[PDB]
Amino acid sequence: QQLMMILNSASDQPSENLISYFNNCTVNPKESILKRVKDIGYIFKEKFAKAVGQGEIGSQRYKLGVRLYYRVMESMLKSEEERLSIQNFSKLLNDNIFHMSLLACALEVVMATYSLSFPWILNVLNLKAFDFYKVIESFIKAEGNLTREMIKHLERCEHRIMESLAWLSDSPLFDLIKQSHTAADMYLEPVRKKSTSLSLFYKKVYRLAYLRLNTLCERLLSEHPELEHIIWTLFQHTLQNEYELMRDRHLDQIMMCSMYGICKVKNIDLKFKIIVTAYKDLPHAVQETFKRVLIKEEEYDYIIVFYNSVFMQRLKTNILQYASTRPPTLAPIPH
Repeated sequence: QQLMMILNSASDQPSENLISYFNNCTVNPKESILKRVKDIGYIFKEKFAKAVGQGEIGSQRYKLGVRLYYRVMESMLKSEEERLSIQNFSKLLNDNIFHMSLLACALEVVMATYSLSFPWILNVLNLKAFDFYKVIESFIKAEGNLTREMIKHLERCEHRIMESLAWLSDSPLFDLIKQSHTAADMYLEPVRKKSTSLSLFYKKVYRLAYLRLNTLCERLLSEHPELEHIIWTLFQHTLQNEYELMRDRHLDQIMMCSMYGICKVKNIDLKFKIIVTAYKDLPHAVQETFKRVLIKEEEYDYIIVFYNSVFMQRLKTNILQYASTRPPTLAPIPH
Protein backbone atom coordinates (compact mmCIF):
# COMPACT_ATOMS: atom_id res chain seq x y z
CA GLN A 1 0.00 0.00 0.00
CA GLN A 2 2.99 2.38 0.45
CA LEU A 3 3.45 2.63 -3.35
CA MET A 4 -0.26 2.81 -4.18
CA MET A 5 -0.39 5.92 -1.99
CA ILE A 6 2.06 8.01 -4.06
CA LEU A 7 0.39 6.72 -7.23
CA ASN A 8 -3.03 7.81 -5.86
CA SER A 9 -1.65 11.23 -4.77
CA ALA A 10 0.62 11.76 -7.81
CA SER A 11 0.07 13.55 -11.12
CA ASP A 12 -1.42 12.21 -14.35
CA GLN A 13 1.29 13.83 -16.49
CA PRO A 14 5.10 13.51 -16.82
CA SER A 15 7.11 15.40 -14.19
CA GLU A 16 9.34 18.43 -14.80
CA ASN A 17 12.52 16.43 -14.18
CA LEU A 18 11.27 13.84 -16.67
CA ILE A 19 10.50 16.66 -19.11
CA SER A 20 14.19 17.60 -18.91
CA TYR A 21 15.15 14.15 -20.26
CA PHE A 22 12.69 14.78 -23.08
CA ASN A 23 14.35 18.17 -23.68
CA ASN A 24 17.85 16.67 -23.74
CA CYS A 25 16.91 14.43 -26.71
CA THR A 26 18.07 14.77 -30.31
CA VAL A 27 14.64 13.68 -31.46
CA ASN A 28 12.22 14.79 -28.79
CA PRO A 29 9.94 11.97 -27.60
CA LYS A 30 7.45 14.11 -25.62
CA GLU A 31 4.69 13.93 -28.19
CA SER A 32 5.30 10.33 -29.27
CA ILE A 33 5.18 9.06 -25.69
CA LEU A 34 1.96 10.80 -24.58
CA LYS A 35 -0.01 10.08 -27.73
CA ARG A 36 1.17 6.49 -27.28
CA VAL A 37 -0.34 6.52 -23.78
CA LYS A 38 -3.56 8.16 -24.95
CA ASP A 39 -4.08 5.71 -27.81
CA ILE A 40 -3.38 2.71 -25.59
CA GLY A 41 -5.82 3.73 -22.88
CA TYR A 42 -8.54 2.97 -25.41
CA ILE A 43 -7.54 -0.62 -26.23
CA PHE A 44 -7.07 -1.24 -22.49
CA LYS A 45 -10.44 0.12 -21.29
CA GLU A 46 -12.37 -1.67 -24.06
CA LYS A 47 -10.64 -5.05 -23.57
CA PHE A 48 -10.88 -4.55 -19.79
CA ALA A 49 -14.65 -4.19 -19.61
CA LYS A 50 -15.13 -7.01 -22.16
CA ALA A 51 -13.62 -9.27 -19.44
CA VAL A 52 -15.28 -8.28 -16.16
CA GLY A 53 -18.57 -7.13 -17.71
CA GLN A 54 -20.38 -3.79 -17.69
CA GLY A 55 -21.31 -1.36 -14.90
CA GLU A 56 -15.59 1.23 -16.35
CA ILE A 57 -13.31 0.59 -13.39
CA GLY A 58 -10.58 0.09 -16.02
CA SER A 59 -10.04 3.81 -16.58
CA GLN A 60 -8.93 4.15 -12.94
CA ARG A 61 -6.81 0.99 -13.24
CA TYR A 62 -5.14 2.37 -16.38
CA LYS A 63 -4.49 5.83 -14.93
CA LEU A 64 -2.52 4.38 -12.03
CA GLY A 65 -0.48 2.22 -14.45
CA VAL A 66 0.26 5.39 -16.39
CA ARG A 67 1.42 7.15 -13.22
CA LEU A 68 3.66 4.25 -12.18
CA TYR A 69 4.98 4.07 -15.74
CA TYR A 70 5.97 7.75 -15.85
CA ARG A 71 7.54 7.39 -12.43
CA VAL A 72 9.47 4.22 -13.22
CA MET A 73 10.61 5.66 -16.54
CA GLU A 74 12.04 8.74 -14.80
CA SER A 75 13.88 6.49 -12.33
CA MET A 76 15.15 4.28 -15.17
CA LEU A 77 16.33 7.21 -17.33
CA LYS A 78 18.33 8.67 -14.41
CA SER A 79 20.79 5.78 -14.47
CA GLU A 80 20.60 5.27 -18.25
CA GLU A 81 21.70 8.91 -18.61
CA GLU A 82 25.24 7.88 -17.65
CA ARG A 83 25.23 4.57 -19.48
CA LEU A 84 23.89 5.54 -22.90
CA SER A 85 25.21 7.82 -25.56
CA ILE A 86 23.25 10.91 -26.58
CA GLN A 87 22.07 8.88 -29.59
CA ASN A 88 21.24 5.66 -27.70
CA PHE A 89 19.39 7.78 -25.10
CA SER A 90 17.18 9.17 -27.91
CA LYS A 91 16.87 5.88 -29.79
CA LEU A 92 15.49 4.41 -26.52
CA LEU A 93 12.93 7.09 -25.59
CA ASN A 94 11.62 6.77 -29.14
CA ASP A 95 11.55 2.97 -29.17
CA ASN A 96 7.97 1.70 -29.08
CA ILE A 97 8.55 -1.84 -27.83
CA PHE A 98 10.52 -0.57 -24.86
CA HIS A 99 7.63 1.74 -24.00
CA MET A 100 4.86 -0.79 -24.52
CA SER A 101 6.77 -3.22 -22.33
CA LEU A 102 7.36 -0.65 -19.59
CA LEU A 103 3.73 0.46 -19.57
CA ALA A 104 2.59 -3.17 -19.65
CA CYS A 105 4.71 -3.81 -16.56
CA ALA A 106 3.19 -0.83 -14.76
CA LEU A 107 -0.28 -2.02 -15.71
CA GLU A 108 0.34 -5.58 -14.56
CA VAL A 109 1.63 -4.40 -11.16
CA VAL A 110 -1.67 -2.63 -10.51
CA MET A 111 -3.90 -5.38 -11.97
CA ALA A 112 -2.22 -7.99 -9.79
CA THR A 113 -2.27 -5.71 -6.75
CA TYR A 114 -6.08 -5.49 -7.30
CA SER A 115 -6.76 -9.24 -7.50
CA LEU A 116 -7.61 -11.77 -15.87
CA SER A 117 -4.16 -12.38 -14.52
CA PHE A 118 -0.93 -12.33 -16.49
CA PRO A 119 -0.47 -13.11 -19.32
CA TRP A 120 -3.66 -11.12 -19.97
CA ILE A 121 -1.93 -7.74 -20.29
CA LEU A 122 0.42 -9.03 -23.02
CA ASN A 123 -2.36 -10.19 -25.37
CA VAL A 124 -4.34 -7.05 -24.54
CA LEU A 125 -1.47 -4.95 -25.93
CA ASN A 126 -0.26 -7.59 -28.40
CA LEU A 127 3.16 -7.80 -26.73
CA LYS A 128 5.42 -10.80 -27.24
CA ALA A 129 6.37 -12.51 -23.98
CA PHE A 130 10.07 -12.39 -24.92
CA ASP A 131 9.99 -8.59 -25.39
CA PHE A 132 8.19 -7.97 -22.08
CA TYR A 133 10.77 -10.15 -20.26
CA LYS A 134 13.52 -7.72 -21.15
CA VAL A 135 12.11 -5.00 -18.91
CA ILE A 136 11.26 -6.83 -15.70
CA GLU A 137 14.50 -6.92 -13.71
CA SER A 138 15.30 -3.30 -14.46
CA PHE A 139 11.68 -2.42 -13.67
CA ILE A 140 12.02 -3.93 -10.20
CA LYS A 141 15.41 -2.28 -9.75
CA ALA A 142 13.89 1.09 -10.71
CA GLU A 143 10.86 0.92 -8.29
CA GLY A 144 12.18 0.95 -4.72
CA ASN A 145 8.67 0.72 -3.23
CA LEU A 146 7.59 -2.60 -4.65
CA THR A 147 6.19 -4.85 -2.00
CA ARG A 148 7.89 -8.18 -1.30
CA GLU A 149 4.73 -9.68 -2.76
CA MET A 150 4.77 -7.42 -5.82
CA ILE A 151 8.42 -8.23 -6.57
CA LYS A 152 7.56 -11.87 -6.06
CA HIS A 153 4.63 -11.67 -8.49
CA LEU A 154 6.78 -10.05 -11.21
CA GLU A 155 9.56 -12.62 -10.75
CA ARG A 156 6.84 -15.26 -11.27
CA CYS A 157 5.79 -13.51 -14.50
CA GLU A 158 9.44 -13.59 -15.61
CA HIS A 159 9.63 -17.32 -14.78
CA ARG A 160 6.44 -18.26 -16.63
CA ILE A 161 7.90 -16.57 -19.75
CA MET A 162 11.16 -18.50 -19.43
CA GLU A 163 9.36 -21.82 -18.90
CA SER A 164 6.79 -21.65 -21.67
CA LEU A 165 5.59 -18.36 -23.14
CA ALA A 166 8.77 -17.20 -24.91
CA TRP A 167 8.79 -20.67 -26.49
CA LEU A 168 5.37 -20.25 -28.07
CA SER A 169 5.39 -20.42 -31.85
CA ASP A 170 5.97 -16.88 -33.25
CA SER A 171 8.19 -15.94 -30.29
CA PRO A 172 11.08 -13.75 -31.58
CA LEU A 173 13.22 -16.04 -29.41
CA PHE A 174 13.42 -18.58 -32.26
CA ASP A 175 14.45 -15.88 -34.71
CA LEU A 176 17.34 -15.19 -32.33
CA ILE A 177 18.37 -18.83 -31.92
CA LYS A 178 18.38 -19.24 -35.71
CA GLN A 179 20.42 -16.05 -36.24
CA SER A 180 23.18 -17.51 -34.04
CA HIS A 181 22.55 -6.29 -19.46
CA THR A 182 19.72 -3.78 -18.75
CA ALA A 183 16.30 -3.32 -20.35
CA ALA A 184 17.61 -0.39 -22.35
CA ASP A 185 20.59 -2.41 -23.61
CA MET A 186 18.20 -5.23 -24.63
CA TYR A 187 15.68 -2.99 -26.44
CA LEU A 188 18.48 -1.09 -28.20
CA GLU A 189 19.70 -4.29 -29.81
CA PRO A 190 19.15 -3.86 -33.58
CA VAL A 191 16.77 -6.21 -35.32
CA ARG A 192 19.56 -7.72 -37.44
CA LYS A 193 27.06 -9.09 -33.21
CA LYS A 194 26.31 -11.45 -30.30
CA SER A 195 22.87 -10.70 -28.80
CA THR A 196 22.72 -9.74 -25.13
CA SER A 197 18.99 -10.58 -24.94
CA LEU A 198 19.41 -14.26 -25.84
CA SER A 199 22.52 -14.73 -23.71
CA LEU A 200 21.03 -13.34 -20.47
CA PHE A 201 17.78 -15.18 -21.15
CA TYR A 202 19.65 -18.46 -21.48
CA LYS A 203 21.94 -17.79 -18.49
CA LYS A 204 18.74 -17.36 -16.45
CA VAL A 205 16.92 -20.31 -18.03
CA TYR A 206 19.78 -22.62 -17.14
CA ARG A 207 19.91 -21.35 -13.54
CA LEU A 208 16.13 -21.80 -13.16
CA ALA A 209 15.80 -25.22 -14.80
CA TYR A 210 18.72 -26.53 -12.72
CA LEU A 211 17.25 -25.28 -9.42
CA ARG A 212 14.13 -27.31 -10.32
CA LEU A 213 16.01 -30.49 -11.20
CA ASN A 214 18.20 -30.29 -8.07
CA THR A 215 15.17 -30.31 -5.76
CA LEU A 216 13.66 -33.14 -7.84
CA CYS A 217 16.84 -35.26 -7.76
CA GLU A 218 17.60 -34.94 -4.03
CA ARG A 219 14.23 -36.42 -3.08
CA LEU A 220 14.10 -39.14 -5.73
CA LEU A 221 17.81 -39.91 -6.38
CA SER A 222 19.42 -40.07 -2.96
CA GLU A 223 20.47 -43.56 -4.17
CA HIS A 224 22.10 -42.06 -7.31
CA PRO A 225 23.49 -38.68 -6.18
CA GLU A 226 25.96 -38.99 -9.07
CA LEU A 227 23.10 -39.24 -11.59
CA GLU A 228 21.93 -35.65 -10.96
CA HIS A 229 24.93 -34.17 -12.80
CA ILE A 230 24.62 -36.69 -15.67
CA ILE A 231 20.94 -35.74 -16.14
CA TRP A 232 21.68 -31.98 -16.39
CA THR A 233 23.95 -32.47 -19.39
CA LEU A 234 21.19 -34.20 -21.34
CA PHE A 235 18.88 -31.40 -20.21
CA GLN A 236 21.38 -28.69 -21.17
CA HIS A 237 22.47 -30.32 -24.47
CA THR A 238 18.71 -30.65 -25.22
CA LEU A 239 17.96 -26.97 -24.62
CA GLN A 240 21.01 -25.78 -26.53
CA ASN A 241 20.90 -27.92 -29.69
CA GLU A 242 17.43 -29.50 -29.80
CA TYR A 243 15.58 -26.30 -28.87
CA GLU A 244 12.73 -27.12 -31.23
CA LEU A 245 11.44 -29.58 -28.62
CA MET A 246 10.28 -26.62 -26.45
CA ARG A 247 8.15 -25.07 -29.19
CA ASP A 248 4.72 -24.73 -27.52
CA ARG A 249 5.90 -26.80 -24.51
CA HIS A 250 7.12 -26.38 -20.92
CA LEU A 251 10.63 -26.44 -19.49
CA ASP A 252 9.48 -28.86 -16.80
CA GLN A 253 8.38 -31.44 -19.39
CA ILE A 254 11.87 -31.68 -20.88
CA MET A 255 13.27 -31.91 -17.32
CA MET A 256 11.10 -34.84 -16.28
CA CYS A 257 11.73 -36.75 -19.50
CA SER A 258 15.48 -36.39 -18.99
CA MET A 259 15.66 -37.65 -15.40
CA TYR A 260 13.46 -40.65 -16.34
CA GLY A 261 15.53 -41.14 -19.49
CA ILE A 262 18.96 -41.37 -17.86
CA CYS A 263 17.68 -43.77 -15.17
CA LYS A 264 16.40 -45.99 -18.00
CA VAL A 265 19.80 -46.06 -19.76
CA LYS A 266 21.53 -46.62 -16.39
CA ASN A 267 19.24 -49.63 -15.64
CA ILE A 268 17.86 -47.73 -12.63
CA ASP A 269 14.12 -48.52 -12.58
CA LEU A 270 12.02 -45.50 -11.55
CA LYS A 271 8.67 -45.19 -13.35
CA PHE A 272 7.13 -41.94 -14.57
CA LYS A 273 4.36 -41.92 -11.97
CA ILE A 274 6.84 -41.78 -9.06
CA ILE A 275 8.35 -38.54 -10.47
CA VAL A 276 5.17 -36.90 -11.87
CA THR A 277 3.98 -37.47 -8.29
CA ALA A 278 7.09 -35.77 -6.87
CA TYR A 279 6.78 -32.94 -9.43
CA LYS A 280 3.35 -31.83 -8.19
CA ASP A 281 4.83 -30.77 -4.83
CA LEU A 282 6.81 -27.95 -6.52
CA PRO A 283 5.37 -24.54 -5.65
CA HIS A 284 3.39 -23.61 -8.77
CA ALA A 285 3.33 -27.00 -10.45
CA VAL A 286 0.11 -27.75 -12.33
CA GLN A 287 -0.96 -31.21 -13.42
CA GLU A 288 -1.73 -30.38 -17.08
CA THR A 289 1.96 -29.66 -17.81
CA PHE A 290 2.43 -33.45 -17.46
CA LYS A 291 -1.19 -34.54 -18.11
CA ARG A 292 -1.42 -33.02 -21.61
CA VAL A 293 1.68 -32.39 -23.75
CA LEU A 294 2.13 -32.25 -27.53
CA ILE A 295 2.65 -35.48 -29.50
CA LYS A 296 1.62 -34.46 -33.04
CA GLU A 297 0.58 -31.10 -34.50
CA GLU A 298 -2.63 -29.86 -32.79
CA GLU A 299 -2.68 -33.04 -30.65
CA TYR A 300 -2.55 -33.41 -26.85
CA ASP A 301 -1.72 -36.52 -24.81
CA TYR A 302 -0.18 -37.87 -21.58
CA ILE A 303 3.50 -37.23 -20.81
CA ILE A 304 4.83 -40.77 -21.32
CA VAL A 305 3.55 -40.50 -24.89
CA PHE A 306 5.82 -37.48 -25.41
CA TYR A 307 8.78 -39.38 -23.97
CA ASN A 308 8.25 -42.41 -26.19
CA SER A 309 7.07 -40.70 -29.40
CA VAL A 310 8.82 -37.28 -29.49
CA PHE A 311 11.77 -37.15 -27.09
CA MET A 312 13.56 -40.32 -28.21
CA GLN A 313 12.84 -39.97 -31.94
CA ARG A 314 15.14 -36.91 -32.01
CA LEU A 315 17.51 -37.82 -29.17
CA LYS A 316 17.80 -41.64 -29.18
CA THR A 317 21.15 -41.24 -30.95
CA ASN A 318 22.47 -38.88 -28.23
CA ILE A 319 21.18 -40.76 -25.17
CA LEU A 320 22.77 -44.17 -25.72
CA GLN A 321 26.12 -42.36 -25.61
CA TYR A 322 25.45 -41.91 -21.87
CA ALA A 323 26.09 -45.63 -21.24
CA SER A 324 28.83 -46.46 -23.81
CA THR A 325 32.59 -46.69 -23.23
CA ARG A 326 32.52 -43.03 -24.43
CA PRO A 327 29.87 -41.09 -22.45
CA PRO A 328 29.43 -37.37 -23.24
CA THR A 329 31.16 -34.92 -20.90
CA LEU A 330 29.19 -33.21 -18.15
CA ALA A 331 27.84 -29.61 -18.42
CA PRO A 332 28.94 -26.69 -16.19
CA ILE A 333 26.62 -26.00 -13.25
CA PRO A 334 24.95 -22.60 -13.77
CA HIS A 335 26.28 -20.14 -11.19
